[PDB]
Amino acid sequence: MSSLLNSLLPEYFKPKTNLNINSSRVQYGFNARIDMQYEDDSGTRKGSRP
Amino acid sequence: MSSLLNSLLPEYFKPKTNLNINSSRVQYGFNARIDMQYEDDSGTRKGSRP
Amino acid sequence: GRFLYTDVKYEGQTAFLVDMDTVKARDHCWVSIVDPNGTMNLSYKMTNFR
Repeated sequence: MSSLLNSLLPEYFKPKTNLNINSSRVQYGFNARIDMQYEDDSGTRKGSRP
Repeated sequence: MSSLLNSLLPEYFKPKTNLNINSSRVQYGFNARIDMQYEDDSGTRKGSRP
Repeated sequence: GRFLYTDVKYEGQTAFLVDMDTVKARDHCWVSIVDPNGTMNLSYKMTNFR
């Protein structure tokens, strides 16, 4: 059931036709950007994981 | 006069009960973030001290 | 990290001869320029105290 399992993939990702698998192990993920903001009794601190 | 000298501390800083002093010298300060913006006759330049 | 006028170490009136050729680069952000031209404008903001 193609239309069922095709819906599970995320909206941003649309994969191409071919895939040359040449191993018994494949990592899959995404490269996201995190913008953290910290606050406590001592004070405030702002950072960013690129 | 606790209430008088307690008011002098900055609004962001609230210190904890104990402090194990183990020397005859203590530095105290804060870690701030500076967002500078420069403009002259040659042109404009924007930076940031993290 | 600031400059007070008392670092001159001379009460009274004087005129200063600034050496513009021997301007060393100790700490450089992207804002940092060596050759100023005309009317210099610097606008900074301090946030995230801890």
